[PDB]
Amino acid sequence: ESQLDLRVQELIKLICNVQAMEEMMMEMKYNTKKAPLGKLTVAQIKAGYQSLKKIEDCIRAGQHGRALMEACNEFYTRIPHDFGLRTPPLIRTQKELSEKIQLLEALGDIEIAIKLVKSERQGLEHPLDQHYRNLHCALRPLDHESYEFKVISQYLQSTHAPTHSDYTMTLLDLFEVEKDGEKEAFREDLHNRMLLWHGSRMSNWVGILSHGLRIAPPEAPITGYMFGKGIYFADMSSKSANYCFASRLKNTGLLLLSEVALGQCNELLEANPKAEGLLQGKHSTKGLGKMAPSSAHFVTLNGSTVPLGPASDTGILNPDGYTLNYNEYIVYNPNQVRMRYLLKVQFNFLQ
Ligand SMILES: CCC(CC)N1CCN(C(=O)c2cc(Cn3c(=O)[nH]c(=O)c4ccccc43)ccc2F)CC1=O
Repeated sequence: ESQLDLRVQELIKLICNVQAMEEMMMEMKYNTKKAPLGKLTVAQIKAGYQSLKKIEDCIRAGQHGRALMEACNEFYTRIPHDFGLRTPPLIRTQKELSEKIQLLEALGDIEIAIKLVKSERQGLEHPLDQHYRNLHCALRPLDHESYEFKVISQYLQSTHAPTHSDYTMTLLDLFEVEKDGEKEAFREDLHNRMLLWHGSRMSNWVGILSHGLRIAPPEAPITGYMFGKGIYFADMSSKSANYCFASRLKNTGLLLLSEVALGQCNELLEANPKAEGLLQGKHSTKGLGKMAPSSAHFVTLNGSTVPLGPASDTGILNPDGYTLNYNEYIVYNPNQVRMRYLLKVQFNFLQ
């Protein structure tokens, strides 16, 4: 009938596509036929998180053996995987837990997406306008010659990590973001307000937009989060772009630039999942990397420090294989976040 800007319809179309959701889950080896995503419940997702913590309990307590296999057997029962020919493998490292956490994470935002897309069937509203309404989050496109588009494009290209050399990033569209209740709840008076990157999977963008960026649930095992249950940001565009998991086939992603009020940072050299306890007054955790932009080449876009620049070495040591190659910012309270811009990104793979 009558809708909205053609670039926003293309955004709503991309993120409300459940067919692509049904595929991303099979690439994570989730049996979508045994448990259709339509009949997804927060109770089953909670139950899977609990079983992951059970699995963690056996790992951290050295109780391998059967107690581990009994927990994986429970998790694999309530969260149906599809490896086809072989027995589903055990989960014996934090990498496997942190991978199952993403499955559950994505499986959570798919519940939110299907719930939202299954909402009002109003005859006086084109379907892409109902979804946009149920999002409760403004998405207004910016001119390609606008002040914001120019600095954000430089932010993307100037902070593409040298070690992420398999793709190039091309800004297809820039939307201004405003989630209802985010400005009014923001710690707008805290210092070190920075425009940082965050990237996630496609299925999660109805979640992050309608519900904001969120603290991990209580039922999740804390060993899957290298710095605690917080909202993770990067100052390197490609570091967040990697987390979009853009495919050679599906080479489109969404990057989010948010205002992050960090305040005083509790800078850590090596990951520590109990990092929130080490705050003790400080307002954020800064994962120190060996390569990052420099304070000289920074600018300020509409109130916030934009960490521009080519980026170089930081002098950061702790001789150990977990020396972050690039910096990592964590906040443990959604009030320190204000979603501000959204980028439609085209990944041009080079291999
Ligand atoms: C519970 C709801 C779901 C909804 C999707 N969720 C997930 C948790 N979460 C995070 O921020 C989070 C992200 C990562 C990985 N990581 C990423 O993915 N993108 C990035 O740019 C990024 C940049 C630097 C470092 C890590 C990054 C790890 C742990 C986290 F806690 C907020 C949230 O709301």
